[PDB]
Formats: sequence, structure tokens, C-alpha cells
Amino acid sequence: SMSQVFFDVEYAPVGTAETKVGRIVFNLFDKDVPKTAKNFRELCKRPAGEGYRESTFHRIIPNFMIQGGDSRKHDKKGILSMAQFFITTAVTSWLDGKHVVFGEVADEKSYSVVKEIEALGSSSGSVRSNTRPKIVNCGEL
Amino acid sequence: MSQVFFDVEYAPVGTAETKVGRIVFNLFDKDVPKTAKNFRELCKRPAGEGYRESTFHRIIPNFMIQGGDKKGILSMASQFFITTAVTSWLDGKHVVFGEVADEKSYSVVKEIEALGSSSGSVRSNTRPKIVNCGEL
Repeated sequence: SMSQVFFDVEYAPVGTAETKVGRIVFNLFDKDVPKTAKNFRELCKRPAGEGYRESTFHRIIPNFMIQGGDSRKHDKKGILSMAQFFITTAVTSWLDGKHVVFGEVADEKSYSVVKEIEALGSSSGSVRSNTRPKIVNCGEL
Repeated sequence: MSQVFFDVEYAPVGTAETKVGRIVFNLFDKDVPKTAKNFRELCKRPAGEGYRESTFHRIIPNFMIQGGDKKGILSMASQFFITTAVTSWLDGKHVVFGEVADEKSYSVVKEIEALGSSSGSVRSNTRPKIVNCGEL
């Protein structure tokens, strides 16, 4: 309940052939959403093939999102939204106000890694890299 | 049922000369009448009270323009997301009320997006400005 969780992610940054392993550390909100944070921690610890270790990032959009742990043409043409207005030209329909927020990237180095990984995506969320980013380790710090 | 437009003044990335590009939108007035009405009203108000003379404050290349602290949020829809932009939309509401109407308009949007940065900070010392707005 008090520990941070981390992902070690293997990926080849944009413009290079060589893979690296970058760490993303997260602060979880176990007090706010105990069952959701608990499930994540449990999935982090399970053996490769049953949890997050050895899973990959399926959809990635630069400067926006990474999706792991598992219309578009219209969104890409330009959507106007009110929240202040926004014009978006990347896939946004997956952002439906129904998510359960359960943590946050903890530090600047981790945030840099997230940005680096996000650069491997595209407006549709399709991963451009040949090397699909893979979680090679996960655990608690 | 009319389309609405913005004429936006900006200098394309890497150039000093400003141009005016038009972005035309189709609004979904039947889906969300009150939201579309508010936008149309603000389009028609005088500068200082409406969109005319307002600027685009945050812009991300190939992704977003926003008008009218870095954080990476972790959320669940075992599927999880790490989101670093428009994070309020994860568990907060946003109302889709329109679309960019045509290819020329889309090209203008793309040009304007190019003036942003990864953080959303506008690179240019002069923000893109809505010089005219109205209905077609």
C-alpha cells in the first residue's frame, strides 16, 4: 500500500536501431481507489505470461498516450470538443470520462521515458517501431 | 444548420511571414444543441467577449489545438493507460460537438499544430490568433 510500482520497458527509441531499457516509476492512489490499485499491483507481480511482465504496449500516440495490459478515421480528420475548446486530430474516442485514475508517473526521468516511448506511436495509436515496447520487469520499489 | 469558421492569423513554422488560414467546422447541433449554441454565440460576440481576437494557447504537433504542470496519469478502462495530455478527460467530461469539415481546413489545422511543441507550449513568440469567426 505504500510502495511505488515500476515498469522496466525494452524499446528502440525513434531514429536508432539499438534497444534500451527505460524505467517508469509510478505513485499509486491506493487510498482513493484501493481495489483498482490492488489489482494493478497483483498483475505486476504475477509470473511472465499471467501479469504485466512480458506484455507489450499495444497502442501509442506521440505526446499523448500509451496503452498496455491487454471512427478512428473520423477522429483523425479533426474533432471539435468543449470542456474552452479543443481541436484534435489523433484518436480520442477512447477518452470517454469513464476511466478510473489510480496513479501518476512519479518523477521527471520516468516522464522522459514515457515521452520517448510515446514517440514510437502514431495518430491512429499504431506502433511504428519494429520493436513493440515490452515490459521486461515490473515490481515495487 | 450552418457551418462555422475561424480565420486564424499565424506564421508557418520556420518562416516570418504571417498568413490567414480558414478552418471550417460542421457542428453536431442535434446531438448537443446547448454546446453547439454556446460556441455559435461566442463566435458572434465582439472581440474581447467572444472568440474574435482570442488565441490558441496550447498546441501539440499532429495532435491538438486548445483555444477559448507536466503529468503522466495512470488509469484503468488488466488494460491500463498512461496519458500525458488532456488528462481531465479521463474521468471528467468533454463534449464532442463538431468536426473539421474539409481537407483544406484540415491542412490549416495541421499547419497550426506544427507551431506547438511536445509540452503544448507555442514555440512562436506570437500565438495564432482568431481574427474572424462566423457562419457559412
